[PDB]
Amino acid sequence: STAGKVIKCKAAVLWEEKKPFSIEEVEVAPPKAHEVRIKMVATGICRSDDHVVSGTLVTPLPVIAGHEAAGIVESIGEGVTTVRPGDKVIPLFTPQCGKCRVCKHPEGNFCLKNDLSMPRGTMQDGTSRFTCRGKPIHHFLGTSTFSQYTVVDEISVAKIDAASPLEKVCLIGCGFSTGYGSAVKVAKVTQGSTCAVFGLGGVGLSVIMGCKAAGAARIIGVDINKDKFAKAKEVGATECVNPQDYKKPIQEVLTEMSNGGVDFSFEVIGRLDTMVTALSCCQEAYGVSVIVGVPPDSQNLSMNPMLLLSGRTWKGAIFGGFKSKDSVPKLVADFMAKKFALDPLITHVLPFEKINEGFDLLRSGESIRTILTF
Amino acid sequence: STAGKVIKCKAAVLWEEKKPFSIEEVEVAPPKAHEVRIKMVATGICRSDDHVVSGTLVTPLPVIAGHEAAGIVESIGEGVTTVRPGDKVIPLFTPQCGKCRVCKHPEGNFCLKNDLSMPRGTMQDGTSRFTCRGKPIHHFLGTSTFSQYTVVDEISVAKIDAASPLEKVCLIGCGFSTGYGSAVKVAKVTQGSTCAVFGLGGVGLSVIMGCKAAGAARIIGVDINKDKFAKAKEVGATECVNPQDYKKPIQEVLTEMSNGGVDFSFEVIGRLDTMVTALSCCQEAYGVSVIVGVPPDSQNLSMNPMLLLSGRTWKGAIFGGFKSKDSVPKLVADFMAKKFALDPLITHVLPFEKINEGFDLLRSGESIRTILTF
Ligand SMILES: c1ccc(-c2ccccn2)nc1
Ligand SMILES: c1ccc(-c2ccccn2)nc1
Ligand SMILES: [Zn+2]
Ligand SMILES: [Zn+2]
Ligand SMILES: [Zn+2]
Ligand SMILES: [Zn+2]
Repeated sequence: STAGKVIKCKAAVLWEEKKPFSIEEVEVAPPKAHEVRIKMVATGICRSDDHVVSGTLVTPLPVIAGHEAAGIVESIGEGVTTVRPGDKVIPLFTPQCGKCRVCKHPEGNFCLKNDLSMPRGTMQDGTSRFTCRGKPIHHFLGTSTFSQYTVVDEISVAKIDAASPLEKVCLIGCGFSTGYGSAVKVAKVTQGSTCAVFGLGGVGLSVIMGCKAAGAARIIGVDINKDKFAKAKEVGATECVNPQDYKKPIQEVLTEMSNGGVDFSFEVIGRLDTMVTALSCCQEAYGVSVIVGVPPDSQNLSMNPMLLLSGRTWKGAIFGGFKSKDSVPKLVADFMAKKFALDPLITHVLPFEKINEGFDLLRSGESIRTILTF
Repeated sequence: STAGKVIKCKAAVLWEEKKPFSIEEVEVAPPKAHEVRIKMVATGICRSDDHVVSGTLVTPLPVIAGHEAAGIVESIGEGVTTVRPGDKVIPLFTPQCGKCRVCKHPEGNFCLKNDLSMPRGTMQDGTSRFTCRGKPIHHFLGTSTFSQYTVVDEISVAKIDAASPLEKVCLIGCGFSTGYGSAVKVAKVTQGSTCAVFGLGGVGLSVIMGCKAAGAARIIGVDINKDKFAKAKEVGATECVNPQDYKKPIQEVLTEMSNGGVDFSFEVIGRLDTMVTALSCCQEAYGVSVIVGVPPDSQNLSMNPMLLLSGRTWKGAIFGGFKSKDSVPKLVADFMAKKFALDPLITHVLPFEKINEGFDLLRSGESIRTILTF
């Protein structure tokens, strides 16, 4: 009934850097071949969406940002085979074309069809489905979820359980999957292991959850904010450490605590000093450190390569290591089968029109995750 | 007949830093409990032995250095079960006590009984078996192979094929195993893969050999010295690249050459810039870079953590990843079963008394490996 026609709707457009989002009436073109138009039901606010505002995640402006979300398919273009009008879906900010050597690779997930490396802010065909009073508006990571309606390429969407609570499983579009995958997939945490998690916001809590699912015996939470500790223990942390309580460097504290270094450490805050710290506190011979967050305006870090020469392994990933379209549905299936709870991560829920408020909660540190509802 | 008594023999003592070795008459005490006295048959000259001379590998002086070697057991102390008078043996500069959590760990090989981390320059019991005119002389890495005779702890020795040519299989004590393991064990090079090897001295040639054994489809040799290229191709390299031939940075050249990055890269030269280069030239999503050499007087390197956030894996090891006592005999068995040739690495052979000459060949770059014969 709206199929094949322009939809007039509201979206949160960022017209310029360092400005609040403007709720604007926009037009959303019908989906072309192999494109999918989605009515949004919920979208989380992620740190990476704010990097667009700060200018640190360089991408074309004006933009409709947002990339952690869920909704319902409104319609499909020619040749779409993987979703149908009515399906519950999660947009995939990391695509899975299934053809490139990354998608072919049994370990790789950073599909070369991504728009993160060298952002164009378009659909795969190099155009935009968005206008604001006839002006073109750029897409973001092929998702653009801060809109009542969006069009994504088929390679950027996954069909999920028709019975999922979208207001919750939207977290699987970024924050949860990223954390949880870091443990379960990238690091491959083993049973009886000792883990250390640097940063206890939403993505850190999700690492803790993955470490617990993997059967870690000790999960050491590390953050300078004490108030973060209760929820960390509530989701699986055995102990919590505030570095400001100590007179010695924190990697020494953690090495002592773990009788000569942890099995797996995770940097989830995105700071250069804590990255090196995290690597050092893991056991010199067989320790693994995983880099989860970054600052997209990153300087270089400075590290001593002897930390690696003893036998350490240092690594990062995007989207928790997960091949996106393959994994998103099983993660929802797991939630549905109650293998893990998402409610501990949701601290604030706001209507979409109060997006700017939600970003204030994010910028201030007062929320773990704000979910916006359409 | 010498069992249980002091042996008077010659050794190459370094009395002070930055000095030539002095061939001195020394006394070698009989082995105590769980110690093994070995008559040396051959010893290679390694870059790490020279780091002792430069003062960059800090270890107590005066010292008898050397750690890549083979010989014949002269006698055994009380309770030695793993070798017997007459056995052909390789001293293990990385021990395998078999008890510590590293030796227990299915991936780790840097046994915590090592004397590399915080060198004491003793036997495990904290004493020395060496005197020079009654002055005590320090051990080195529990091996001290620049001596006609040495005493090692049982955890620092492995019994090998009674039919091995010791003049060749001595390379398995460091240089070969380190290179070969880096490919086969640490990186786990896969079939059809594209590999890049930065540095084509002895340890680099050994990486090439491991990559070929693993079934790599492309092995790209990288060195600034053209003269090194023939022997690289002779042992398995498909192509060779001199960065001085190019007008653009070498990681760009290698990324282009490999259609968007190599599967596995290896830094074998020990330079901070080439370490970062090596990591960058591997494929962003599933690339692995392995650090093989170091400079023990190392500054920090400077790198951008975004290189890891895409999906790269960065790692180092000691002794090629190999659990030493477990692996040394099978590596000799493999040589004996002709699964790989060691003669391509041996460019110079000298009597032990011309040790200083051999180090000159090493310092100058004129040899790939000098073997000293007793
Ligand atoms: C934690 C860490 C990273 C990211 C991320 C990176 C790129 C694009 C979008 N989100 N999100 C949460
Ligand atoms: C290549 C790279 C490293 C080493 C090494 C390191 C520590 C002690 C001894 N040898 N040898 C050859
Ligand atoms: Zn792909
Ligand atoms: Zn995100
Ligand atoms: Zn051990
Ligand atoms: Zn060596």
